[PDB]
Amino acid sequence: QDRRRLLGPAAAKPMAFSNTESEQELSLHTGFIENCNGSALVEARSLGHQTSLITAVYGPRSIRGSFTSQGTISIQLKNGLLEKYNTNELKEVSSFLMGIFNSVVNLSRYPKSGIDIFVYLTYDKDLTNSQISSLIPHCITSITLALADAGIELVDMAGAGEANGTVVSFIKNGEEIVGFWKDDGDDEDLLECLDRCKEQYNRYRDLMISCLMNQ
Amino acid sequence: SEVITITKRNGAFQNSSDSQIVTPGELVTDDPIWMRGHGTYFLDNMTYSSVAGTVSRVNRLLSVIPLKGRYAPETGDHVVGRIAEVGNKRWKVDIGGKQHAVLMLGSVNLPGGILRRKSESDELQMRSFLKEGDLLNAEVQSLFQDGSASLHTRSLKYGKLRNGMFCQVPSSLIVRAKNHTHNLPGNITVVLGVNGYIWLRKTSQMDLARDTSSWQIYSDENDPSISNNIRQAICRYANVIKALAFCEIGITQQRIVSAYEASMVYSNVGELIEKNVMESIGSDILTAEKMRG
Amino acid sequence: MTISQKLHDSILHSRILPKKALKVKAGVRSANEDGTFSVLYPDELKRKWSYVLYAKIVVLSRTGPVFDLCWNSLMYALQSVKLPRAFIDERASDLRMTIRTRGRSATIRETYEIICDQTKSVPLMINAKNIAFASN
Amino acid sequence: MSLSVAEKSYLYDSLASTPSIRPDGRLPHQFRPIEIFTDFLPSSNGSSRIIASDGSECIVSIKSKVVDHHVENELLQVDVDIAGQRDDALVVETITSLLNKVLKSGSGVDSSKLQLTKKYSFKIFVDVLVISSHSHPVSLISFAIYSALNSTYLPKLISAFDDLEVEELPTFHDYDMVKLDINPPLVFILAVVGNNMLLDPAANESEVANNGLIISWSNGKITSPIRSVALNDSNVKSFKPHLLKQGLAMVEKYAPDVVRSLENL
Amino acid sequence: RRKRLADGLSVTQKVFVRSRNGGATKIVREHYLRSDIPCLSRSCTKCPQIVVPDAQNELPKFILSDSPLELSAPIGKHYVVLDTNVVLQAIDLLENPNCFFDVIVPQIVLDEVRNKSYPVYTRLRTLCRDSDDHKRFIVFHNEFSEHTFVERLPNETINDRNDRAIRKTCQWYSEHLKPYDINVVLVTNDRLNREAATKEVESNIITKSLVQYIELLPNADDIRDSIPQTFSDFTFPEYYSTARVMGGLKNGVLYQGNIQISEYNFLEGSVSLPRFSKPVLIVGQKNLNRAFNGDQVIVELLPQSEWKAPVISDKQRRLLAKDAMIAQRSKKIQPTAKVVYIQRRSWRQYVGQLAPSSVDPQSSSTQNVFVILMDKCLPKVRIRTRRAAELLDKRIVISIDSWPTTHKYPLGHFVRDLGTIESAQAETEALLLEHDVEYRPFSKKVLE
Amino acid sequence: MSRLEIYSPEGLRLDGRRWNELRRFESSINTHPHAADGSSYMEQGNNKIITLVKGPKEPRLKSQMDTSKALLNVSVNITKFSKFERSKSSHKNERRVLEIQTSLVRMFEKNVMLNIYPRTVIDIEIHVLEQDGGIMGSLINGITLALIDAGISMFDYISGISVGLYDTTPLLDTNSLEENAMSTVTLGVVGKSEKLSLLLVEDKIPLDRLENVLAIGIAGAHRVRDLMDEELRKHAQKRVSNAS
Amino acid sequence: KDIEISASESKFILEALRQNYRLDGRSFDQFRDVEITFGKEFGDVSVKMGNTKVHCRISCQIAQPYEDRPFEGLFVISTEISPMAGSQFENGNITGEDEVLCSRIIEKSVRRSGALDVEGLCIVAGSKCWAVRADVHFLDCDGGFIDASCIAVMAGLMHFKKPDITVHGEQIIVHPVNEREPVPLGILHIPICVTFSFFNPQDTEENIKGETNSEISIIDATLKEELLRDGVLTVTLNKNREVVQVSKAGGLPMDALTLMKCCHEAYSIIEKITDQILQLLKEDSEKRNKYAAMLTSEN
Repeated sequence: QDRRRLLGPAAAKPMAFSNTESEQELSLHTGFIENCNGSALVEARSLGHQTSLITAVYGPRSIRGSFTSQGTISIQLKNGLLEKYNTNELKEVSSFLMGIFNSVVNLSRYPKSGIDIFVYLTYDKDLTNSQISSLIPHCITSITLALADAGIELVDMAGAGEANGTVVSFIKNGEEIVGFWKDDGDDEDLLECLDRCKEQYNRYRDLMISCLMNQ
Repeated sequence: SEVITITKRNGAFQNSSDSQIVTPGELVTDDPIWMRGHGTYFLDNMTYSSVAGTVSRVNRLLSVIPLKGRYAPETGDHVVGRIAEVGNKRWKVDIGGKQHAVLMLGSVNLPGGILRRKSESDELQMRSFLKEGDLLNAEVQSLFQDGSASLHTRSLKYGKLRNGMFCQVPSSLIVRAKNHTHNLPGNITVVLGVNGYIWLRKTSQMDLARDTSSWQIYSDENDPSISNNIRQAICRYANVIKALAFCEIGITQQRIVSAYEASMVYSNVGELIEKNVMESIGSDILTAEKMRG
Repeated sequence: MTISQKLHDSILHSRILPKKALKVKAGVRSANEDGTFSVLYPDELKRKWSYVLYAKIVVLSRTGPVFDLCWNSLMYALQSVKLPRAFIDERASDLRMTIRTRGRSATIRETYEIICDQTKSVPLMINAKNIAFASN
Repeated sequence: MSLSVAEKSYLYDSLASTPSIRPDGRLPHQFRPIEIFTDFLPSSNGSSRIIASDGSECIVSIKSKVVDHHVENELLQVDVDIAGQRDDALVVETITSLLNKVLKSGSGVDSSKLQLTKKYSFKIFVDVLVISSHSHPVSLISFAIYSALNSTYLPKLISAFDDLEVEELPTFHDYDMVKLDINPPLVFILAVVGNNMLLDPAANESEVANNGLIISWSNGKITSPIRSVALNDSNVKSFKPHLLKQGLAMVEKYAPDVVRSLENL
Repeated sequence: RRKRLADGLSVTQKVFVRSRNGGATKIVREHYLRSDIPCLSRSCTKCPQIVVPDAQNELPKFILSDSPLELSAPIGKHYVVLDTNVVLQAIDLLENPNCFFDVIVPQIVLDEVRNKSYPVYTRLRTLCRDSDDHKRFIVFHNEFSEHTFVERLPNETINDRNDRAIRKTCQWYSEHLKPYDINVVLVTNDRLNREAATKEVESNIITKSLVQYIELLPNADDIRDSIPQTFSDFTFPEYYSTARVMGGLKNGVLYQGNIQISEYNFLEGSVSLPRFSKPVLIVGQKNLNRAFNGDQVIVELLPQSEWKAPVISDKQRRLLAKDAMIAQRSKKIQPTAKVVYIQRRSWRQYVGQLAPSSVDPQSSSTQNVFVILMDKCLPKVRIRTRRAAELLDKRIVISIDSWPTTHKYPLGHFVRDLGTIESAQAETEALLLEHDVEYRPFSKKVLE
Repeated sequence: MSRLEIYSPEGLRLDGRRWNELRRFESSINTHPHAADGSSYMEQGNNKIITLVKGPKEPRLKSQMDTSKALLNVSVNITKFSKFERSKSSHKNERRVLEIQTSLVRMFEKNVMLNIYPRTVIDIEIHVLEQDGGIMGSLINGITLALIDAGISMFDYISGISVGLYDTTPLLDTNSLEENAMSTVTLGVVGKSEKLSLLLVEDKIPLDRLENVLAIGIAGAHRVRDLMDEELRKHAQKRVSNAS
Repeated sequence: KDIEISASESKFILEALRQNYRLDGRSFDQFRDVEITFGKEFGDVSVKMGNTKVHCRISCQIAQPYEDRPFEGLFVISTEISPMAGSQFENGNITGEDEVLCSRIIEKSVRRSGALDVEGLCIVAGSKCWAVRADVHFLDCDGGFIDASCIAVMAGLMHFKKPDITVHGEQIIVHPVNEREPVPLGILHIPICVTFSFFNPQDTEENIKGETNSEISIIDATLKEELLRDGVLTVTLNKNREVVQVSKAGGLPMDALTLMKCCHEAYSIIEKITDQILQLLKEDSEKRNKYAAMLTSEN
C-alpha cells in the first residue's frame, strides 16, 4: 500500500452501523493562528446541521516562477474529521471560490506576490435522519474575515446568501451580484431566489463588520 | 440566418509540374561529381535524402528541399515577433520558427532618438519599453552558428504595434515581393510578416507618408477615434485571409482587393466564416485568375 | 512522518494496552416474533474479532516543538474512548461459497460481517497507572 | 495564450460596442462552424468525434457494463482526459466533476431507460479524451456526448426481469442490439463584456471577458447545473443581474435551433 | 458492409457479445475471405491449380474419388454434405466402415459440433485426418470461402443463416461438380428445412432427410438399425433452464458432483458434495429424474418434510441448507436431495443383450426390444428394430439417443453388429471396450 | 485447454489467414493540420493509433535544455476503453508503460540527426484507441509516419511487427487472442537492412527455432515500409499537383 | 549528478577495441568471476563479481491471496537503488528509467517467467497464503547489476526454507521453528541473464548503409566501459536450452545474425556458473550438515 504512512494491517475494516423559515447562526473569531497572518474562525448551527471550519492565510509569499504584474490566489479545501466530500467535488468549489475574489482583491497592489488560502472543512453535523452546496456561502465569509486579518486590499465585504440549493454572492449591499451557483430546485424561482439570499447577505455582512470593528 | 454549422457524418473516423519526389532512406544517385547540401546525407557516393521533398539540382549542387517544416528565418526579412522573454540585456521573442530570435538591448529605436545615448540604467528599465506577448515590426539582421537569427528596428517604420488586430497563417502562402507593407482602401493597412504572422491596423500618417509623437513607441494606446466602420471593415479583410488560407492561395495584394470586392455580395459579415462560401469566393478568384495576368 | 511513529513506539513502551482490551464479545441478532430484532448478547466468557483503533492529529499554528503536545493531547482522547457494542448476525446470509480448480475445488469460509450497534457501547480498559505525560 | 495589451483594449473596445462587434464579426448569438463524427470505434457501445474551428479536438467513448442497480447508486459515470496535463490540475477536475452533476441519474437522465431488470441495470462510462483545446473547452464536450448517446446500441434482453423470487441470471442475444432511447442535456458557454453577451466565446473572446456563464440545457428547456465562471483572471468584473436574466432566454430562443440542427439525423 | 483489398480480397467485421458469467461483453473481429479455397477432390483440375504450400512446405492431398457409390439416377455419382443434427443424431452411423465414404464437412457444421460437444468434436477431427483410401472426409471452410460466404439478413435469427449458408455451401458444389456429374447430397432432419426445398426454392438441390437418403442405399438393411430415434404410467419432471442453474450456482443454491445408483437398490443413490461431509442420498424415481449412474448432475436439497430418519424463495433453502449440516451432524435424521439438472451425461457406446420376451419369433418386421445391459445398475432401453430374431442370441452395440418426457426407458439405437452370445471371439471383444481397452489397428496417420 | 481452433492443418488462421499474411494496413498523413505539423493516423487491423509530434521548439524550462542536440519525450496514452474489458485504474505511471517510453527513445535516438537540431524539443504524443494485439510493432510504424509527417531529418524507414510462434510455425501479424495463446516476438526493423532497432521477447522460446523465427519477419517488415512508402507518395503527388 | 569523462578518454577505449583490447584484462567475450557466500540465515547470501557487490533477501509471511488468482500465493521483488552504490542515483527513485530497465527485466526474469511455483504458496485457498518478498540491495556498481540481481535473487530462492504449517479451518498452526523444520521451495527452472555491450567504432551511416558489419560486442561492461556503449541487450536462458527473455530496447542498430551468434556463446557460459551454484548450495548445506554432525555429537 502506501509506504509513507501508518494505515494498519490491511485486512481490517472500519466499524459499521445500521438503523435500530428557520434560523442560521454564527460565532466569528479572528486572530488565533500565529503561523498565518490572517485567521478566521466560524461556527455555524442550523436546525439539524452544525458546522465549523477554518480559513488560513499565507501571503504575500514569493513566486519562484516568473514576473507577473500582480497577485495570484491559491485556495485549498481539505476534509476535516468526519465528513468526507469527494476530491473532484472539492476543487470545483475552489474554482468557484477564485472567481469572486478576482472581483475583490487589489492584485495590482501586489506584484509578483502570492496568496495562499487553506480551508479546513473541519467538522460538520448533519443530524437530519447537493450536500456540499449547503456550505458554500459560509466559506466566502470565512475567507473574507481572514483576509481582513492579513489586512489585504479588499474592495468590498462581499457575501453570499443561500436559498434552498442555490448560492448567490453579492456586493454593494446586494446591488450587484458577483458569484452565481445553482443546483436543481424549481423553475423560475429566481426572483424569490434573489430575496432570501439577499437578506441573509444583509444579515451576514453586518455580523462580519461587528466582529472586527468592535474589536 | 443561423447560429452554428451542424452537419453530420456518422460511422467513420474520416471521410475516406513533374519533378523528383523522394523519401528518406532513398538513394538519389552515386555520381561523385555532385555536391551534397541540405536534405542530403551520404556515404562517399550514395546520395541519400532525409525528408519528404523535392530534388533540387543546382548546376552542380544537389540538395533536397522538403515540403513540410517550420518557418526558415533569413536575414533582411520583415516579420512579426511576439515577446517571449526578457534576459540579461537580451530579449526572447517568438518567430514561429524553430527557436526564438534574440534582440539586443540597444537594438531598438529610443524615444528621443540617438540624442538619448547609452545608459546602464536602461537595463533597470527593460520592462518599461517592452513586455511579454507584444507585437512589433522587426528586421532580420544576421544569424548564429546554428541557424538562429536576430532582429532590430533600424527605422521609424519598425516598431511596436497598435491600432488593430492580429491574425496568423501558414508561412507558405505568403509570396515574396520587394515590398511588404500594404495599404488598402478602407483606410487600413496590412503588415504581412513573412513568417506567417499578420497584423492589421488603421493607416497612419507615417503610412500616408510612404506614398506622397516619437515618444509613442512603447505605448499601449491607440488612436481613440476608431469608428465601427473602421472596425467592421477590419473583419471583412480578416476572414478573407483565412478564406485564402483555407483555399491554399498565394497572397497577392490585388487578390485581397479582389477578395474584398467579391465579398461585397455579403453584407452579413458573420457569414464570412462558411467552409463553402470561403471556398466559393476561393473558387471565384481562381476563375478570375484565368482572365488577367 | 516521524511523529505518528514516535508516539506509537512509546505507546508500546508504555505497556498501556493488553490485547485483552481488544477482545470483542459479539452478540447475535435474534430474528424474533412478528418481525422484531433483539440481539442476544453473551456475557462473561468458533471465530474471534478485535478492535483496531486509529488516531488523527491536526496541528494548527505551530510555534515550536510539537511532540509533547502531540503526546498529551492523545492521552485525554484515550480516556474518552467508548468501545461501541459490536455484534454479528444471528445467522448471516453471507455463507460458504465454493471455487472450482481445474478439476478440484475448495470452499470459501462463511463471511460473518461484524456490525457495531447503533446504540450500545462499553468504555475502554486502561492500565491507568501507566498513563504518562510529556515534558521537554 | 499570451496577448498584447494594445489589442486587449481594442478587443475590449470592439466587443463592448453598443452595436457590438465580434473579432470575426458574427451575430452576437452565433456559434462557430464545427464537424461531428460518431460510430467509429466498433469495439465500443458508442463513439464520438468532434472538430472545432480553431482545431480544438476531442473524442468521447461509450462503454457499458451490466450491474445490479441496487448495490450501486451512480448508474452513470463520466471520466475525462485532457492531453498535456496532469491528473492533479484544476480545469481537469472541475469539468470532470461538472458533467457528473449534469448527468445525475434522474435530473435529466431517464435511468428507467437504463433499467434492465427489477434487480439489474447498465453501468455506463462517459470516457473522454481531449486532444487539444484553446478554449474553456466544456460546451464543446457536451456536444459530442449528445451525439455519442445518439450513437449507442445495447444488446437485447432475452429472459424475464423479476429476480426477487426466482433470481434468474439475465441473458442477452448475441446480435440483436437496440438503441438507447435517451434525452441527453446540453451545455453552453457564455461571456459578459460590458453590456453585451456573446455566444460561443472563442479564445480571444474568452480572454477579454469580464465574466462568463455555463447554462445547462435539457429536455427542451433551461435547467441546472448553472455556474457563473471565470475565464481569465486579469479582467474579472461583476455584473448586473438583469444581464444574467437577459442571457437565459438569449440562450433559450436560440438553443433548440442548435439542438434541431443536431437532432437532425 | 465489407471492404476490398488490392489482392481482390475481402474484409468485413463479424461482431457479437460474449455472454460469460452473465456479462454483456461486446466482441468484434475482422473477417477475411480468400479466393484460393480448394475443392479438394480428385476429378477437378482447377482447385489443384491454386494449392500453395504451408509453412512446412506441403501441398495437401485431394482424396475424394471420382467414384463414389453411384446410385439410381437422378442420383448417379454423388457426394454427401451433412447436417450437424444428423451428426448429432447419428455420429456412429458416420463410423460405419460399410458406407459413407466421401463427405464434405462444412465449417459451420464443424463449429456447431465444437459448440455442442468437445469429445464428439474429437471424432470428426479424428475421422477427417484418418480418412483413407476407402473413406474420405474433408472440411471445407465455407465461411472462409468467398464464393459461399453469406451475411446476416435483416430480421433474422442465427439459425436461418445457418441453414441458408449450408444451402449456399451445397450450391457452389454441384456447380463445380457439373463437369464430372458427381452430385452433392444434402442430408438433414429438419422438417421446415424439408419444407423450403419442396418448392425447390432457389437451387435444384438434393435435399433428402436421413431415411430419405438411407432408403436409397444398395445395402440399407444393415444400417437402418443404426438410424437413431403410449409408454406412460406417470410423467417425469424436467431439468432446469440455463439461467436458472447459472443463477443457482453462485448463490449456493445448487450443487454438483457425481452420483452412485445402487444395484441392490436401483432407485436410491447418494452424492459426495464439496460443501458436505456425508453421502447425501437421493430417494425416489422421479427424484432420480431419468439420469444414469455415474453422470455429472446438478442437485437440490429437499425440505425437511422429505428428510429421512434411519417455498419459493431461495432465502428459505439456504437457511435450510445450514440445517442440513446440522442434520448431517445428527446422523439420526439425515437430509435427502433430488437432481434438478444434469451437468453432463456419462453416456458412451454400450453393449448388452436382448430380452426373449421383447422379441416375437413369428415376426420379421420392426419391433420394440429392450436391451439387458452388461451394467447391472443401468436400466433397459426400448429398441425399435427389425432384425431382432437375428440378434437375440448375439451380442450388440447400442448408443443412447435421447430421453423425451414420456418414456420410462430411453430411446437409443443399435450401433455395431458383434457376434454370437458366449462365442469366445465376441466375448473377447466387449471384455475390452467395456473395460475401456483400445484394440483397433493402427491407422493411416499412425503408420506415417 | 482451449475450446477453439488455433491454426488449421489446412493452413488457416482465425479469420482464415495464412501464417505469412497481414491485417489491413492503413496510414494517413496530415490528419491534424491545426494541431501540429506532425499528425498521422494508423489503422493496422483494429489497432488504431493517433500519432502526434511537436517540435523542434523551445523548452518549458532552461534546465531541460542542451547545447548539443534535441530531446525526445514519449507520452503514451492507453485509454481505459482501449480493450474489450474496461480497465479500472489509470496507467500514467505504470511501470509496464514506462519501459516502452524508454524503449522508443533508444529506438529513435539514432534516426534523428540530433546534432542538427540542438537547443530544441521533440515531443511525441501517442493515443491508443482501439487495441487488437501486435501492440508493440503497431506503435513503431505509427512513429515512422509522424516524423516524416513533419519531415524531420532522419536516415531511414523503421518498421515494427510482432510475429508469433505456434508450436513450430511462425505467425506473421498475430492478434491479442493469438498473443495470449502462444509465444510471440516483436521486431523493430530498420529500413531495408538486416539490422535491428527493437528486439523484445517476453514468452518462453526454444532456442533452435529462433534464427528461423528471426528470418521470418524481415520479409514482413520489408513489406511494411513498402506499403508505407507509396501511400506517402500518392499523398506526396496530391500536394504539388494541386498546389501548383 | 552527472558523470564526466573526457572525449579523449572516449576515443581511447574506442581505439582499444579497434586493436582488440579492453581495460579489465578479460577477453571481449569473457565474464567476471563470481563469489557467492551465504549468511547464516536462509535466503541470505552475499554475491560479488570483482567490483560490483550486491545483497538480496528472501522472506515470507502470511496473507490472503488476491481475488485475481484466488488459488495462488503472493510474491514480488523490490529492487530499490540506494545512492550508497554510486552517487549517480536518487534516494529510491522508482521512477527513473534505468531503474525500470533494471526492473522490468527482473519482473520478466522471475515473475512472468515463473521460476517459482506460486501455487505451492497456497496454504489454504482464498484464506491464508504466503507473501514472499525479495528486497534487492546494491552495494557498489561496476555494472552487471541486472545480471547480478538476476543471479543473487535466484541464488536466494535456492537457499530459503519456509517453516511448518498445520490447518484446521481457522486453527492454522504455525509450529515452532526449532522443533519442526523449515521447508525449502520449488523452482521450476533456473534463469540466468547476460548483459551485452555494444560499440560502434564508426559513424551512424557506416552502421546504417555501410554493409560491412563492424560492431564490437562484449560481456559485462565495466563502469567506464558502460558509459559509452551504443546499444543495450540482455538475453536469459536456462539449462534446458530455452530462451527466457530477450530485450534489445533500441540504441545502436544491430544485425540479427550477430544476435544468434551472440546467444549461443551465452549458453556455454551460463551453464558452468549454474552448476557452480549447485555444488555450493549442496556443499554449504553439506557444511551445514557436517556442522550439524559437529553439533549433535558435540551436544
